[PDB]
Amino acid sequence: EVETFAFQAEIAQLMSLIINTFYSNKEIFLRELISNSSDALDKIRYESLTDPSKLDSGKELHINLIPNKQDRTLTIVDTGIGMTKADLINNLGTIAKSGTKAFMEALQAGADISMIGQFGVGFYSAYLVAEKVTVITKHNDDEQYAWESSAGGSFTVRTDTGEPMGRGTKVILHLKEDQTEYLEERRIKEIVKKHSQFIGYPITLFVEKE
Ligand SMILES: Cc1ccc(S(=O)(=O)c2cc(C)nc(N)n2)cc1
Repeated sequence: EVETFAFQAEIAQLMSLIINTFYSNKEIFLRELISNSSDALDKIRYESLTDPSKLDSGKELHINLIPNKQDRTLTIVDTGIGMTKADLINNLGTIAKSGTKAFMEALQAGADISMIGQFGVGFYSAYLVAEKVTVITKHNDDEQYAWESSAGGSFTVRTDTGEPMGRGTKVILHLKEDQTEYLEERRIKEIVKKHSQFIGYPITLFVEKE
């Protein structure tokens, strides 16, 4: 039961720019995803103040970074608010439209790709290092879904029958062949310390079994 959707033309152009532009400072993708995780965790924490049952799906508010050399994936997991099917398919891409236009304008005026987060479209920076991105998400008001895209103007959404998450979002980065440094413990620690040292949630960098 896999549905295929076209990105809005502005998002497809943003993704092509990220993939095509020569830009060496790719490490910023991690700061952007951790920032998105922190925002989602802030959202559930805020909502839980007026409705404590919103934490019945899990009280722990944290971020896990999980590298896997065998699958060549780097996963960023949070126990934030999560996304409904409507968030995944339409609402978040609608918001992203204006941010995309402002960003592309800022770039033509002298800005650089690392400033993507100032335009609210930081998730797409995942395409600096990933040939494919899989997003597993679970919001309190909906079922678990798997979103996926290798760019090229489309994405898919399916209900996810994999390991249940409770609540939150898991961004799985299927890394490009030449971007395996992002699976290295020393490299991830360096990036987190440089760009994400003040995030208000524990960040656990998992290590590899082999
Ligand atoms: C496919 C997709 C849509 C939106 C996002 S996001 O950056 O807006 C976001 C939203 C939430 C609730 N959590 C996280 N981590 N990230 C990420 C990936």
